[PDB]
Amino acid sequence: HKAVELSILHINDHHSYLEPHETRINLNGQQTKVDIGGFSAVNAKLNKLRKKYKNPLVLHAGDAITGTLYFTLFGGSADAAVMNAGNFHYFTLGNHEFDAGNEGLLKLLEPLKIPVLSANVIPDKSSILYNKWKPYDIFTVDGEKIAIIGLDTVNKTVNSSSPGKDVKFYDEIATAQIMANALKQQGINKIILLSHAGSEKNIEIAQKVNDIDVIVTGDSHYLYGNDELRSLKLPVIYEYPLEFKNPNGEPVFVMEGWAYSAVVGDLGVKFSPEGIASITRKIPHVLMSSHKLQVKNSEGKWAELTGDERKKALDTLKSMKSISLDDHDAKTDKLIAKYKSEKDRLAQEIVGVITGSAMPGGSANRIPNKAGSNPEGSIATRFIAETMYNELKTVDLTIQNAGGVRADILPGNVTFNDAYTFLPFGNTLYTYKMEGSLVKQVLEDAMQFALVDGSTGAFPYGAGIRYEANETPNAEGKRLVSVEVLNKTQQWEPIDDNKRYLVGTNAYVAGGKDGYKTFGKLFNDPKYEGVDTYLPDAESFIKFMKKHPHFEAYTSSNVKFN
Amino acid sequence: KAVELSILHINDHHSYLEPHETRINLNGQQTKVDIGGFSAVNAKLNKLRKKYKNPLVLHAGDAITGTLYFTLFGGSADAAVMNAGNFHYFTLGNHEFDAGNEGLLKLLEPLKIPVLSANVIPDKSSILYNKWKPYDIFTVDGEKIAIIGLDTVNKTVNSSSPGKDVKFYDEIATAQIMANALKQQGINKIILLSHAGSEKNIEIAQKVNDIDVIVTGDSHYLYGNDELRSLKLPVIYEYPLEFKNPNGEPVFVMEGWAYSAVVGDLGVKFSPEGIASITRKIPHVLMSSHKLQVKNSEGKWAELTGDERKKALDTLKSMKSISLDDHDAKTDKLIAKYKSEKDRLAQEIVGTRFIAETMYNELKTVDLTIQNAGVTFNDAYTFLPFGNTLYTYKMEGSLVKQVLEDAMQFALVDGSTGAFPYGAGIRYEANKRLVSVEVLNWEPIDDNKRYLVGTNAYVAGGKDGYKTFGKLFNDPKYEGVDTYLPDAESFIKFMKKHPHFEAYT
Ligand SMILES: Nc1ncnc2c1ncn2[C@@H]1O[C@H](COP(=O)(O)CP(=O)(O)O)[C@@H](O)[C@H]1O
Ligand SMILES: Nc1ncnc2c1ncn2[C@@H]1O[C@H](COP(=O)(O)CP(=O)(O)O)[C@@H](O)[C@H]1O
Ligand SMILES: [Zn+2]
Ligand SMILES: [Zn+2]
Ligand SMILES: [Zn+2]
Ligand SMILES: [Zn+2]
Repeated sequence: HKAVELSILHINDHHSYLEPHETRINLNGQQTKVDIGGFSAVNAKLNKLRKKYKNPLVLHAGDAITGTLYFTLFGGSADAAVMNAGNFHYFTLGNHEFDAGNEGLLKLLEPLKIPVLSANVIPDKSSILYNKWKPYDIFTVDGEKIAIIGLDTVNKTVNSSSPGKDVKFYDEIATAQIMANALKQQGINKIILLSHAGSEKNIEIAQKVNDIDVIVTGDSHYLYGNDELRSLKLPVIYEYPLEFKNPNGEPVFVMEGWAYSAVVGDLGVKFSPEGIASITRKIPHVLMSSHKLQVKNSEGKWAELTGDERKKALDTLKSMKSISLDDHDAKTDKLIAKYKSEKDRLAQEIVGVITGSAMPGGSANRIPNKAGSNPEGSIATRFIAETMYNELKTVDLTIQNAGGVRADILPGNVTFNDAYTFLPFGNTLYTYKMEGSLVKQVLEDAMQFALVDGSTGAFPYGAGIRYEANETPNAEGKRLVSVEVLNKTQQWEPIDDNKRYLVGTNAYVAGGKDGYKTFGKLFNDPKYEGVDTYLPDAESFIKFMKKHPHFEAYTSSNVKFN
Repeated sequence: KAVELSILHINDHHSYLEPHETRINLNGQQTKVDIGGFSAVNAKLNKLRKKYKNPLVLHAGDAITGTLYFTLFGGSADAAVMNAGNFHYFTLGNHEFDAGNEGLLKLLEPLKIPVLSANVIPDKSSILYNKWKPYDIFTVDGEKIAIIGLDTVNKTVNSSSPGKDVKFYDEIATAQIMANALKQQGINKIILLSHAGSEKNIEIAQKVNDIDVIVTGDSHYLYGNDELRSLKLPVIYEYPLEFKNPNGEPVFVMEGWAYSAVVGDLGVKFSPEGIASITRKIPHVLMSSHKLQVKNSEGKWAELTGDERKKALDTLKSMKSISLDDHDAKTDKLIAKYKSEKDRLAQEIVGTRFIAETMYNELKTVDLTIQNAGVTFNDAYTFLPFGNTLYTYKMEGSLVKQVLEDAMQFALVDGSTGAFPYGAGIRYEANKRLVSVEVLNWEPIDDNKRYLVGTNAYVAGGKDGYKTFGKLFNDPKYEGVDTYLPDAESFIKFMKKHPHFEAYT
């Protein structure tokens, strides 16, 4: 065994953020709007750093895809192209990789030339994903063997993404230890884990599992930082590398690179002959533009700095080692110019007009009456539900999960791109015939998942149904105070547990995802006459808008949540 | 390349160096015969491996605990006879930990057989560190073949004594992850040597891919055939079982009974693509030709004579799955040495409610034990002639009272007074005959609380009128398990831990 030094460069969770995005910092004492990220800055910085450092190891810790129109419109081909241009050594699968099913994942993997690793996600032989990735790789540096293992988060993928049933998932901690243990007898004492299990689970692995030296993290989107970054009031969660001792007393380093192509992590690691890691360099590079520097003027208006105030702002950023200004890569610039111009072209198309008041939607408004939300919660989800109700003509009632609607819906023109921003998942519409008591329970299941067990995106809003609920469950464990269904006489009347209703919803929750346990029990059980309408979600919405000139926005969500 | 493998395996010999007696149905008559013993095991292994191409010789775990050969030699006798058999691989079972990490080391030090276990992983500062590997790879006619070791988890952690510095991982997850990782080393032929038990190994076969053969230990099941069924041996399954994994590939699962009684013998052909097919399947029951006892008309077990004996032997000699009078010189010599040593020091000094206390003393986890009415090492075996093992159920206090009611009923009304129950960690008065029942943490019993209850294997079955046990038996909700801890050893431990022990009043 010999000692070796590695230069780890990594990103994670870029989520199809190919362009820079806006963030706020505290610079020279003032809240300042700047632009950060974009894949051009990422590839440029990776290219420069890798050429400067010995033994570069370039990693992407997962969730390359989903989150912007660059995914929705181009099905992952845009992301594959920019990642190829980055010449990453390895990519691990995240949870959102499965958001569009095995088919969706395949469309990313076909054009991707980066080796893919995932040890706890294993496709059956009949899967279209069979032989598309390996559990680990071994590469050699200066004579010595180093192993790298891939790992994915399980529950969030299985419960809230859409992996095919022919893809099997295994416990994160056990997989990490079994993999690492097996690698030892191949003469290996230097082991990297490229893990989308999230910071919480990766920290648990560092504390409970032996033989793993560095855990490059994805899924939690945490900025790991330093005093420089803290001085700018960036959202620093942890120091960049956390250092733990495993049960054998060996150091384990854990780190993430924020998200949305904002950061390139830069960790220089020295391994002793016996495989004990130590840190030689540690820099989270925040990728920032120098072009946007806006501060509120004396009137309260965001205005670009000018004159010497601007010079001072720029000069301060230049003085920081963890800030990287105006990186850009020509090859990546061209790729992004191509897709961006096609995206802009598509947005030229107006599909309709909404009048009136803005309809709150997106993450912050998923649950009514919470901090960050508003008293009605996701009116935009109620609106989408009304849209499904109308185009499913014969239905008594529709339910849509708040996570299925990705933004506020504002008055004015609605573009083709807006439709695919609100509804990016490509679900078809689905219907069941089910009794009133079952409708009540599916609402309970969804709220339990949204409020306790899983994702806020589960929170349910409906059309032709309205309800009141409390955060705090009561005696018999229930949250529902009352539910009413619209008599299609046009009068609202209490739901009765024993009548059979035709219920419309999207195919995602229809399969039991997002904790819609009842729906999942009904699925593939003739007794409930489930039917895939094959009507695509966004296409159906565009049709709705074309058939409803000047649609008046809703001002309530059909949910009263205490 | 296609290759042919000849698997030869035993499991759960549990320190049975000597043959032991069993009862078979031979020519229509209940016949006592001697089976097993490690001389016969090694002899049959030596002969078979000489005969077959590409032999792989395997021990599926629980080498130790069960007889005085363990109590007195602490595993060195076992290592010696195993070394003499030249096994290719040994996997750890649950009883390997019955005397803690230090006790396992007494087995592992003299043992020369490579040890495998993928889901039992010691920390660096464990005295067990680097004493075994998770897997091995061997070459046959150019092809790589992998073998993975595996142990049962909950049973070992809960009922044995692995050190806190030994970490256990899920059986199914470990099997899939190990097999998945081996694929990219160019391996499509994988053997799983697993003490996870037939039930778990059968679940693995149907839920895990890339594993072709699962050589089993822990359940002590006889896998046999029609020959063996005609002898009324306790054949649970056909040798071997065959399943399809999720990829549709064949998986073969087999066990070799227990207590050195059987050498399993499976010829397996692997296609170039690593798909297994069976070319030979024979569970060899190791039997003596010397003991053939049948009850005479006066009710006494007596050796067969004349033509009756000749026909009994002719039937046995005609069975492919019966192997008569195998014995190996090297192993004989070793067993002779240990046996005279054993007879000598089984005379040395070690230290119904009382027997109940020995059982309670065995497992730290039991809340109470019950035992029906019916110092030196020999002083323990003399006392306890039925050869019961400790059996446990997880059951409601109300069911505990009912078994007590059942037991007394049967002793008081249905005649058999051997049924009258006494216990440790529980006490009662009975004038429902039960007036009060108490359990120690002495509190009144709680009908709603679930107690881990231990008893002898006989009564656990539903006998002596223990109806409630009978209904819990093999009824999966009550977590019934035969621990395979002998009643005689329980007594002996009771005297050891209480070397100087003042007597109950
Ligand atoms: N096919 C689909 N249809 C509807 N909603 C979906 C969906 N796939 C994922 N989601 C929603 O997306 C949520 C998960 O992502 P979150 O939006 O909470 C995290 P992130 O996308 O902002 O990184 C799920 O709980 C679910 O509500
Ligand atoms: N394997 C076993 N374990 C515990 N007790 C057993 C047993 N086999 C038989 N017995 C006990 O022996 C009783 C019957 O034996 P006998 O009654 O002929 C002798 P005894 O009771 O007069 O001494 C049974 O009812 C039962 O209590
Ligand atoms: Zn993410
Ligand atoms: Zn993620
Ligand atoms: Zn056993
Ligand atoms: Zn066992």
